[PDB]
Amino acid sequence: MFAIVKTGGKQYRVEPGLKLRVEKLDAEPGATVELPVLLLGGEKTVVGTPVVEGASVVAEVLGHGRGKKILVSKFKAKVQYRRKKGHRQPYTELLIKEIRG
Amino acid sequence: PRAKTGVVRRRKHKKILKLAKGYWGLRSKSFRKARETLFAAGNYAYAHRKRRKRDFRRLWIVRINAACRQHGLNYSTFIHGLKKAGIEVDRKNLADLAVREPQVFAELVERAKAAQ
Amino acid sequence: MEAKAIARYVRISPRKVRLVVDLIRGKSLEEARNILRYTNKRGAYFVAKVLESAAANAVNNHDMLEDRLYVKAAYVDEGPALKRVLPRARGRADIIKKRTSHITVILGEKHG
Amino acid sequence: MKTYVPKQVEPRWVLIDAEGKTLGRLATKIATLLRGKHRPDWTPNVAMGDFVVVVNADKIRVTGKKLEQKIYTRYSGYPGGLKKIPLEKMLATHPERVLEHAVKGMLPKGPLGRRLFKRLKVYAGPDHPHQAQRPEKLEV
Amino acid sequence: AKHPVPKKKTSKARRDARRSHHALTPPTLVPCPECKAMKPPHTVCPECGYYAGRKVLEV
Amino acid sequence: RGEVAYSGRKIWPQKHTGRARHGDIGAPIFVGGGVVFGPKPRDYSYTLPKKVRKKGLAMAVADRAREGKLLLVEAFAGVNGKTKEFLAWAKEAGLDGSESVLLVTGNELVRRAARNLPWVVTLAPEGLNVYDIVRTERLVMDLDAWEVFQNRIG
RNA sequence: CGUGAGGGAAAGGUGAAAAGAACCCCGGGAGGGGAGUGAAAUAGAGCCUGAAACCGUGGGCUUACAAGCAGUCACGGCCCCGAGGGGUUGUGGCGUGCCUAUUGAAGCAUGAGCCGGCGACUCACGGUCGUGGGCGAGCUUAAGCCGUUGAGGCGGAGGC
RNA sequence: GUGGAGCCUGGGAGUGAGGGCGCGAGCGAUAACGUCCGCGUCCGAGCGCGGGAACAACCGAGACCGCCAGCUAAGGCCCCC
RNA sequence: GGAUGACCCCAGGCGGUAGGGGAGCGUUCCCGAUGCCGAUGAAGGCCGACCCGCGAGGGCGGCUGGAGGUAAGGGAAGUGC
Ligand SMILES: [Mg+2]
Ligand SMILES: [Mg+2]
Ligand SMILES: [Mg+2]
Ligand SMILES: [Mg+2]
Ligand SMILES: [Mg+2]
Ligand SMILES: [Mg+2]
Ligand SMILES: [Mg+2]
Ligand SMILES: [Mg+2]
Ligand SMILES: [Mg+2]
Ligand SMILES: [Mg+2]
Ligand SMILES: [Mg+2]
Ligand SMILES: [Mg+2]
Ligand SMILES: [Mg+2]
Ligand SMILES: [Mg+2]
Ligand SMILES: [Mg+2]
Ligand SMILES: [Mg+2]
Ligand SMILES: [Mg+2]
Ligand SMILES: [Mg+2]
Ligand SMILES: [Mg+2]
Ligand SMILES: [Mg+2]
Ligand SMILES: [Mg+2]
Ligand SMILES: [Mg+2]
Ligand SMILES: [Mg+2]
Ligand SMILES: [Mg+2]
Ligand SMILES: [Mg+2]
Ligand SMILES: [Mg+2]
Ligand SMILES: [Mg+2]
Ligand SMILES: [Mg+2]
Ligand SMILES: [Mg+2]
Ligand SMILES: [Mg+2]
Ligand SMILES: [Mg+2]
Ligand SMILES: [Mg+2]
Ligand SMILES: [Mg+2]
Ligand SMILES: [Mg+2]
Ligand SMILES: [Mg+2]
Ligand SMILES: [Mg+2]
Ligand SMILES: [Mg+2]
Ligand SMILES: [Mg+2]
Ligand SMILES: [Mg+2]
Ligand SMILES: [Mg+2]
Ligand SMILES: [Mg+2]
Ligand SMILES: [Mg+2]
Ligand SMILES: [Mg+2]
Ligand SMILES: [Mg+2]
Ligand SMILES: [Mg+2]
Ligand SMILES: [Mg+2]
Ligand SMILES: [Mg+2]
Ligand SMILES: [Mg+2]
Ligand SMILES: [Mg+2]
Ligand SMILES: [Mg+2]
Ligand SMILES: [Mg+2]
Ligand SMILES: [Mg+2]
Ligand SMILES: [Mg+2]
Ligand SMILES: [Mg+2]
Ligand SMILES: [Mg+2]
Ligand SMILES: [Mg+2]
Ligand SMILES: [Mg+2]
Ligand SMILES: [Mg+2]
Ligand SMILES: [Mg+2]
Ligand SMILES: [Mg+2]
Ligand SMILES: [Mg+2]
Ligand SMILES: [Mg+2]
Ligand SMILES: [Mg+2]
Ligand SMILES: [Mg+2]
Ligand SMILES: [Mg+2]
Ligand SMILES: [Mg+2]
Ligand SMILES: [Mg+2]
Ligand SMILES: [Mg+2]
Ligand SMILES: [Mg+2]
Ligand SMILES: [Mg+2]
Ligand SMILES: [Mg+2]
Ligand SMILES: [Mg+2]
Ligand SMILES: [Mg+2]
Ligand SMILES: [Mg+2]
Ligand SMILES: [Mg+2]
Ligand SMILES: [Mg+2]
Ligand SMILES: [Mg+2]
Ligand SMILES: [Mg+2]
Ligand SMILES: [Mg+2]
Ligand SMILES: [Mg+2]
Ligand SMILES: [Mg+2]
Ligand SMILES: [Mg+2]
Ligand SMILES: [Mg+2]
Ligand SMILES: [Mg+2]
Ligand SMILES: [Mg+2]
Ligand SMILES: [Mg+2]
Ligand SMILES: [Zn+2]
Repeated sequence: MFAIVKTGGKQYRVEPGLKLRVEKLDAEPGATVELPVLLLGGEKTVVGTPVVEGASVVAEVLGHGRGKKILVSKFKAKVQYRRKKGHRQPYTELLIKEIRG
Repeated sequence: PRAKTGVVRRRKHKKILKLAKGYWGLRSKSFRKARETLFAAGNYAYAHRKRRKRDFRRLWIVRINAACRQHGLNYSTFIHGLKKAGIEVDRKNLADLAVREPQVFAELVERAKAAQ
Repeated sequence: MEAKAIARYVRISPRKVRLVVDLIRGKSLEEARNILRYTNKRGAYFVAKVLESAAANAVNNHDMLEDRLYVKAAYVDEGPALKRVLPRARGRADIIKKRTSHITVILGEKHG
Repeated sequence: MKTYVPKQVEPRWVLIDAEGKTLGRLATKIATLLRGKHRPDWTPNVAMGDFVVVVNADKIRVTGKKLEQKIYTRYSGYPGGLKKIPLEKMLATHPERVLEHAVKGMLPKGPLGRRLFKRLKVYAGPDHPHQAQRPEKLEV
Repeated sequence: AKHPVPKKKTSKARRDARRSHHALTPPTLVPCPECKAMKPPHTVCPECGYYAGRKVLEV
Repeated sequence: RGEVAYSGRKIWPQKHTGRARHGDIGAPIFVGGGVVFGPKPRDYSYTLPKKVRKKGLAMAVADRAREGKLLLVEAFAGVNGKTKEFLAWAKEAGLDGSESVLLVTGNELVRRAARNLPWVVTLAPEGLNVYDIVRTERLVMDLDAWEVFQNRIG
């Protein structure tokens, strides 16, 4: 089995055992959550419209993080406009436990 | 009291030249040409961050459009099938499903032709 | 074991000397001695002496066999410049740089 | 997750009959085959497409008055070196270049763009020497 | 004349590219059939003094 | 640039020298030339309102008075100008030497003794100032000094 | 430097102590290699620290069908440190230096070889706003005199 | 109509070389990347982004940052793309 | 919301030249300091993919270096190329 789930405005394919970083979910570390499923596939194959009724992917949140700092700088020539900005986009690391569905 | 430059300027130049390591000629070794280079780099990265979301979506489409025609419809006709079918699987996973799990992508084709 | 000799402040332009030092790098000692003897270059004299002083060190100081010697390394670093005045036309005075060099030869035992 | 990048493909060999098909309307497809845009795993930065073996490019056909009117141009670098060749004469002299010139200009410019042009191997007459690869005869 | 002048400072890369033809070719030497020493070919041996097989000059 | 030693000659002409334009070498743009807005001798003093320095003097004592670190002594018994005398006296007065003390008394001998103690500042009551008050964790005063303290803040 | 008046530089640092390297080896010497001193000798007198441009040696990656403000985004290969990183860059995408002056510059308009250090909105007195406090129909002292020797107090002339 | 609206008193400015485009006229030749006004606009300062092959001012649209998510605008959908 | 910056929530604004404003980093120096860090290594130099900060910066570790450095909190300028 695999599942296409949607969290943090994006869609990711998940499987039991997989680790991934999605947008920062409001949850306590070590807790578990149900991710809404848009498609199941593998043995069976079920198509969401857009989602599926009794479908949920269980994930345990291992912890939240701050990505590698990305420098975003803007420079406008001949106009003495310079800006330096440091960005660490937060994330949440999840372990996909089981695919109910 | 007198405050000469002392340690300040070189430390700020050592900050910039470190961020310019890998550049060609004086672009990596000269502070001034490292600045003019790191300006351009700082803008290109901000643009190509924006352009990256554009780049992959186009790559996803071309692959989606490729696996569609193996079934007899084009990209445009397929996407509208998914809209009328109500399937919000995005183009990242769509193209992913096209190469790896074509039997699922084949099913998604049926739902698109049947929504017609 | 390695041996080393340096000829510091050799009054000659390093760029001219490296041309000769390139000939002997990685070469066996006797070969280099033969090479340096007939290279038609002012620098061949100096390189030959630093080489002979390094080979002497190996034998005398560092328990290395003369027959087992080769030029493991050799490089010409530039020393201070002797800035001299060259009178040009129209009253202008240029400044000629008469250049020194630090010639290094490093020897090792090539076993065969 | 990240986009699947394919392990190096084993390219396919393709045989097209060019006889009586329109010049630009066959050229544009052969470019798509060369570019590999028919492959679900299409990667824009590697050589991926097929090897398009074309025959009977002498019998390619074109519309209008383009036999007398369309003029392929060559510049030498010397004064007055602007050579003009009507599609007419080029067919009589080097007929394989008509398809090549058309197909080339529809491929990207740059390193990968030229590597793919080396994969198009045009011939006149019904025969081709690449039977060693056994190209799948395509109806396009 | 109007005193031609270099437009831009030549790069380290470019000047070293020019000097890619500047390596000295080692002196070509052959052994002297009398004293075996390395001497230039077609020259009176400077170590023993032989050539053609016979003594020619003092050493 | 006018107080520097160099002369006022224009080193080379204005134009046609192929070199940037300059005047005397006393200009601050030259190494060894003058400095532009570097310091001159200044008088930093200014007349704070007496009623502020008066209120400050009283308030500073008040802060020590609140936290109990104010002690008015009747006199200093066995101290006659020797330091070790004052040491034993501080030991009777609950002044071990772990709190910085402002000693304020009109007696020269008592002042003479504590002078060289690292944890004691000495003062004649006319010299009572809030800085030395705030510096000191404790404050000791002859009742001579307390008397004239009231006089100044009257 | 200038006939002269006159102009007018640069240039400091071994170490606690010379203990400043006897003597041996290559060399004409210079220089070095050992031995020796020293906590330290990349503290050896061309001496504390020893940055940068600059030059060189060695190694990893890469480069001879390739079109470039030199980067950037993506992917792949290789090398290193050990679902992660760092170095390199083959391909694809995108991409008109910095400053200055301009209606407008990548601009074939100004300035800059490069690097290091020096280099430009200050102070005084008055003014006028705002602001932090003291006092309030009042507020405040100036020079000075006294005191301390980084102590403060006096001084009402005068000024608002 | 609660808007980086308006009004009153003050402190601090900078600007007082504009430019293109649409309309309205004038000068010009119902010439000029012409010149001079009126209304508006954009550049100026948005030479940040999409289109227009490329191109300050034409069309689209006012970039706080991140995402390998989605919808559209002008413009596009044979290949380059 | 809690009650006067504790943090939390909801919503909206955040292109920008001349220019006005606000909040901060860093440099020399004074107080704090008859203290404190310091030969088990000061400042400075060389690294770093590590930690913190929007940033300017701060740390932290390794190497060099071989005698100085200086906190919370304030003060003053020959203060950032
Ligand atoms: Mg559920
Ligand atoms: Mg630009
Ligand atoms: Mg501008
Ligand atoms: Mg500028
Ligand atoms: Mg300065
Ligand atoms: Mg460097
Ligand atoms: Mg859709
Ligand atoms: Mg020169
Ligand atoms: Mg292109
Ligand atoms: Mg002539
Ligand atoms: Mg000439
Ligand atoms: Mg080189
Ligand atoms: Mg060259
Ligand atoms: Mg003068
Ligand atoms: Mg005069
Ligand atoms: Mg001039
Ligand atoms: Mg010049
Ligand atoms: Mg001057
Ligand atoms: Mg001078
Ligand atoms: Mg001076
Ligand atoms: Mg004392
Ligand atoms: Mg004290
Ligand atoms: Mg006293
Ligand atoms: Mg003279
Ligand atoms: Mg004279
Ligand atoms: Mg000393
Ligand atoms: Mg000697
Ligand atoms: Mg010893
Ligand atoms: Mg030594
Ligand atoms: Mg030392
Ligand atoms: Mg020294
Ligand atoms: Mg010392
Ligand atoms: Mg060095
Ligand atoms: Mg160095
Ligand atoms: Mg190398
Ligand atoms: Mg070719
Ligand atoms: Mg090649
Ligand atoms: Mg190239
Ligand atoms: Mg890609
Ligand atoms: Mg890697
Ligand atoms: Mg390009
Ligand atoms: Mg101008
Ligand atoms: Mg102009
Ligand atoms: Mg002009
Ligand atoms: Mg140019
Ligand atoms: Mg000009
Ligand atoms: Mg220019
Ligand atoms: Mg001008
Ligand atoms: Mg010059
Ligand atoms: Mg500089
Ligand atoms: Mg001012
Ligand atoms: Mg004022
Ligand atoms: Mg005031
Ligand atoms: Mg008041
Ligand atoms: Mg009064
Ligand atoms: Mg005293
Ligand atoms: Mg307004
Ligand atoms: Mg007003
Ligand atoms: Mg106003
Ligand atoms: Mg005017
Ligand atoms: Mg006007
Ligand atoms: Mg206007
Ligand atoms: Mg119209
Ligand atoms: Mg005009
Ligand atoms: Mg007009
Ligand atoms: Mg302007
Ligand atoms: Mg624009
Ligand atoms: Mg442009
Ligand atoms: Mg465009
Ligand atoms: Mg906005
Ligand atoms: Mg917004
Ligand atoms: Mg759409
Ligand atoms: Mg297409
Ligand atoms: Mg919030
Ligand atoms: Mg917001
Ligand atoms: Mg802005
Ligand atoms: Mg605004
Ligand atoms: Mg200690
Ligand atoms: Mg200091
Ligand atoms: Mg740091
Ligand atoms: Mg250190
Ligand atoms: Mg000392
Ligand atoms: Mg410090
Ligand atoms: Mg301090
Ligand atoms: Mg502080
Ligand atoms: Mg200054
Ligand atoms: Zn012989």
